[PDB]
Amino acid sequence: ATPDFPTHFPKSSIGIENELAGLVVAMPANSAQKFGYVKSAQGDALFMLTKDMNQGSYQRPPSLQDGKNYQNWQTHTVELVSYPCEMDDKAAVETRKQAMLWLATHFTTHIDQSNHQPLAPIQSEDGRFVIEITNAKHVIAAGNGISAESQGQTITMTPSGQQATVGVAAKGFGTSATPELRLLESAPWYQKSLKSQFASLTSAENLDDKELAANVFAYLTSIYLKTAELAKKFGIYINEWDPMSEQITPNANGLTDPKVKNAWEILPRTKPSKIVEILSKSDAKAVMKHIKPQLQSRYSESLSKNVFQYFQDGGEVAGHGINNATVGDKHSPELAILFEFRTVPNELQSYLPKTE
Ligand SMILES: Nc1ncnc2c1ncn2[C@@H]1O[C@H](COP(=O)(O)OP(=O)(O)NP(=O)(O)O)[C@@H](O)[C@H]1O
Ligand SMILES: [Mg+2]
Ligand SMILES: [Mg+2]
Repeated sequence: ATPDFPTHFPKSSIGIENELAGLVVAMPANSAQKFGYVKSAQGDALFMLTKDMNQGSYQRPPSLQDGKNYQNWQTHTVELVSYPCEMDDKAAVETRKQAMLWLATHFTTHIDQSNHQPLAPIQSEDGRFVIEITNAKHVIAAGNGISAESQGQTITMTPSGQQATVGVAAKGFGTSATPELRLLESAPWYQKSLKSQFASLTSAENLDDKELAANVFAYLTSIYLKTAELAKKFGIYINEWDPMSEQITPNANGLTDPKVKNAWEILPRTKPSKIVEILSKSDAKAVMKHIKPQLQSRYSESLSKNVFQYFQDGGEVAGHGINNATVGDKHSPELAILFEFRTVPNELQSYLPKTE
């Protein structure tokens, strides 16, 4: 079994995703995404081996007929998904990049001498890295996995196949305290002006934590307003809101549609309703009550009510979120909120392995 990601980090955390070029993985239909992982010889889990983009049904080449059953098997691209580490942990970041580059060289040899065969759980020649296979019911094949033989491909990685995910303490968003927080706050959807706006609205209110309430208000309002902008731009059905009722032609297959995810640029990966927990019951009520007019002064009543209710009932920005991640003290953990960089910016390029 592939170990689950660790959920707790002392400070800000980072994970990476790297889709490989030059090969496919073929597996039975409806298989689990994870088929293995690479760890250090010391035992530290570095990254998972996963199936990513469905490339069609797998057809075992006739010249490689082995009496085995490959019925209903599907071909997918391979994506290497790191186990998160601390953003300032240089050795952990570097070991992940080196282990990914080593595995690409190991894949290059595998498609040359063992094409259309599963990856074997081996140790690297230098003893640094160990492959563990959690699903033996798979094969690795060069190119698109149609031909028995490769085109002598070198297994590679590129910025177009790369993402980075940053986790920070939820209470930090809007404080601009660290370079990571400042990079996240530069997200085009984030409206820092909403912080001072909340303060003006709540002068007569005796709030338990005014600065924290203002930060949460700005973060949530920015997400709710951006969701409404995207639902209108792409014609997305949100709860009971019908884009066709506002003469908008549906133009995406929901919130999880890759082009909708790309429009966020810095994609929230945590369920928005979780942040309410960092506030007192009273402060959370004051924040929530003030969001509704922000939507209603910009969007129709129906779109405003549907976006508000969707996120209130625990709606996700773009499918299954990372909602159990924590930061700070291990004994008294605080909520961490995660963000996916759809395109890795210059500031995070050093966290990604480069073939060249
Ligand atoms: N606590 C954390 N802090 C920072 N990054 C994290 C943390 N937990 C997970 N990540 C990273 O966030 C990403 C998680 O993506 P994941 O949750 O596996 O979704 P997925 O199902 O693989 N995506 P998909 O391709 O749509 O199926 C990886 O880059 C992880 O390394
Ligand atoms: Mg992934
Ligand atoms: Mg991604």
